[PDB]
Amino acid sequence: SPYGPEARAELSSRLTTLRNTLAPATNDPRYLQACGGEKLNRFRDIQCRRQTAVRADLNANYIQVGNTRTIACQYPLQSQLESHFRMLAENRTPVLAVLASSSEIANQRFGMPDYFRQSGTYGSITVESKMTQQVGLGDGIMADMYTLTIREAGQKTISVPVVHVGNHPDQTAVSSEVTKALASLVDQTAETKRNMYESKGSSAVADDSKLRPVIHCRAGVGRTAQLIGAMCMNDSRNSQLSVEDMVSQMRVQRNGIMVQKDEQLDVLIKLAEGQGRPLLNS
Ligand code: VO4
Repeated sequence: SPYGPEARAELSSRLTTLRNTLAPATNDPRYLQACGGEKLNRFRDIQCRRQTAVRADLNANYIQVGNTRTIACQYPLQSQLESHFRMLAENRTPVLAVLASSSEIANQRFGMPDYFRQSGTYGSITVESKMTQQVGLGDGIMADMYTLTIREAGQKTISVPVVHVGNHPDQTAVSSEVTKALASLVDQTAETKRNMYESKGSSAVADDSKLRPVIHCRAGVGRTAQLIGAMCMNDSRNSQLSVEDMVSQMRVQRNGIMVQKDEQLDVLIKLAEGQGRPLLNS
């Protein structure tokens, strides 16, 4: 019963209502608006909740799902790279997980700069990329890892671990098993880096807005939300958090498209069922 078609239909019904309620109006006070004529939103109808926005010129949100704290964002536009790097550095980012594939990044029509696999200078910020490990996730899917060193006069230099799912499929979802492996890798990578900051006495450890994993695909609502949901199920502090709760939390804190596709919700439901976690709130 709890994972049957009726329960699943009720879950989808609740979530569809929420998506509709959260749809952005023109100049919606709930959503971040572009300053002037520079593009803010990569996709016109995928907007950034104002109250949880990380920076005034990025489409990026703080999200807390149960006890699990992250940042979800869109793939930065070329014009946003300096601001995006400053976000990454100021956050003392313990892991950046990029779920857009190499093939997507190479597709010039998508306007996704290869900002983490190449070195470059963006305004005042210079960035160096180095390749590190490669970790298989299952089904031939590979996580390629990097360290991104971000340098800027007047700022402390920050190095950010990157997990890039370079061969993420482009028109289907990855399985629950691959998602679980990816969530574990991302969480573990973050824990190692967070620990380094704690050992050094960084003030960021005490700041709820910092030390957050940063996750994006192209829009930051599909693959990204599937991963964030899996991460929250990987956190033993989140007992009794339902699938309804987690998807509602993501939507209210970013936008109504979080968990964009039914295929992605299917994975979250399967992960929840494996844990005996509820789908719905009573
Ligand atoms: O500027 V710190 O995040 O090393 O206290």
